[PDB]
Amino acid sequence: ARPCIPKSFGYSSVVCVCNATYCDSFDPPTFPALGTFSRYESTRSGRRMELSMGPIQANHTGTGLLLTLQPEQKFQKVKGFGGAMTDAAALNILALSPPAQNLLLKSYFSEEGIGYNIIRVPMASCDFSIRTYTYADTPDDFQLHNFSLPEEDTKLKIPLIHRALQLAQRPVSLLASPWTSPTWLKTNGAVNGKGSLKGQPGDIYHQTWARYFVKFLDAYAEHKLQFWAVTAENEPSAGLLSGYPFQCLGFTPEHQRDFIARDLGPTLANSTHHNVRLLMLDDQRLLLPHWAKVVLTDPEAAKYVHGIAVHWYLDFLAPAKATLGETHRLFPNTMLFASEACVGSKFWEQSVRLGSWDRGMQYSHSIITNLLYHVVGWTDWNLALNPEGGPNWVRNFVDSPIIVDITKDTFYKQPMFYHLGHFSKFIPEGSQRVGLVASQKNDLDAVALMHPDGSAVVVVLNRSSKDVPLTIKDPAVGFLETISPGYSIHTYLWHRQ
Ligand SMILES: *[C@@H]1O[C@H](CO)[C@@H](O[C@@H]2O[C@H](CO)[C@@H](O)[C@H](O)[C@H]2NC(C)=O)[C@H](O)[C@H]1NC(C)=O
Ligand SMILES: *[C@@H]1O[C@H](CO)[C@@H](O)[C@H](O)[C@H]1NC(C)=O
Repeated sequence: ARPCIPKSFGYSSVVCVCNATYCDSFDPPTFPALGTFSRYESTRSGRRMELSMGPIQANHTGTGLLLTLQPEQKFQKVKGFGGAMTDAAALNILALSPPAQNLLLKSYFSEEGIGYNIIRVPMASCDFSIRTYTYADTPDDFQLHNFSLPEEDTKLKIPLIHRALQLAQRPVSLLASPWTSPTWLKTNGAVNGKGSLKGQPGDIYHQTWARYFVKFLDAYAEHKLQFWAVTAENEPSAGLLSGYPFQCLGFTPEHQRDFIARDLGPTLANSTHHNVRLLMLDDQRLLLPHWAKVVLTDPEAAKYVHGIAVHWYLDFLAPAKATLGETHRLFPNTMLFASEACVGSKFWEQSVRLGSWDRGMQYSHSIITNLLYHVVGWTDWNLALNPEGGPNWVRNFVDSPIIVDITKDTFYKQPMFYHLGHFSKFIPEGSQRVGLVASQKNDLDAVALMHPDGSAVVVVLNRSSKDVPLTIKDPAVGFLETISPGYSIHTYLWHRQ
């Protein structure tokens, strides 16, 4: 419908400039006849999800890399894709004029945008907050009669989530994660640093903390929002590190195991919110498989855990086979879900790099690795930041796919936004990953999935400078002869009948 208005900030590629009256957007999707494919292309050179169509033909003219679809080789079903409604994201969005707010939310949540179907909601304050509150800061309130939602929830987050859900045709799944308990439940009496819950699982501190989850779900339910899932804690490993600067709550895998078994599992099960799923870990993938082995080999905890939430810092190395691969092999019936990703966290990398193709490539590369190792969903961090990567009460350190400039009522869509969109827009909930066999060693990243209705989607990422000639074979339809340009990402779609 409307193309990218590009702007360079001196990095490897462009952002797409949006304001109160103009944002780039797509027409309603349109699937062509058997024997025709659709292709969406983004390039470092500046193409942004540009649509073309071409033939799937009977004869194979390619002599290079062949990728063969193997629809009978079936893997995980996809839960979906989205991002986090932090205090920071909400403050940034709501500082735009209402028409620019509309266009930002449509970018993420409408069929004319990239069709997000997942929102992660912090339970009270995190580093991406302007202050350090919880829902129950009055001490010695073990029954949580003084539990309440502040302005950050009732004026910023909840109205924005309502607007996100109105724009989305797809059902949206909400995921909740806490950073800290009230400080009077904690060994260190503080929101951050090395500190766990007081006492031991089963006791009055552990039971109050479990009840705080139910209180949160009740308050959100009064505002007509229902959660798909909650995590047991955001980054439980972090609250064991002395001088950890952000809101945290420390758990050893043994303490998470017993907290779920004795307190959180039973408390949610006995509540009106018993259908809400519980994810464990919500932490870096180098804690697997050890963390899953500790929690899931205990039947009294394992019966309450629907899945494992993993984080990754895309700046760092983590071998997927030894972590995600091994966890799947040991616990093949407990879904893996990427609950948080971000980039820029290294000292020498600027927090926000407007138009960084490399950061885009890190997003798409990480989504393909995840999908190739059984992960069912991928959730970005902050939906939007300011050009300094804020607000953050501790320190700005990561990027965001949308950067808001309130002084100009403008927002910038980064390459990360398009690299995410090449998946989120074209892989609806219930899509299943299927085989895609490479005929020979190659430098592309590729993944194939089948839509619920049986149609094919293949994403091809070229992180090299060299054009790669490519053929895709669908045994049912024929040969797609294509080129993966250097520093490109392609999404291919086609009917199989
Ligand atoms: C919002 O962005 C749009 C698109 O860049 C701007 O629209 C244009 O306005 C210029 C100068 O006024 C015209 O010559 C162009 O033809 C317009 N382009 C399009 C494609 O409509 C608009 O200026 C921006 N709004 C503000 C207040 O800067
Ligand atoms: C709740 O807040 C009120 C008003 O400040 C306070 O007086 C009361 O002590 C709190 N209630 C409980 C149960 O802690």
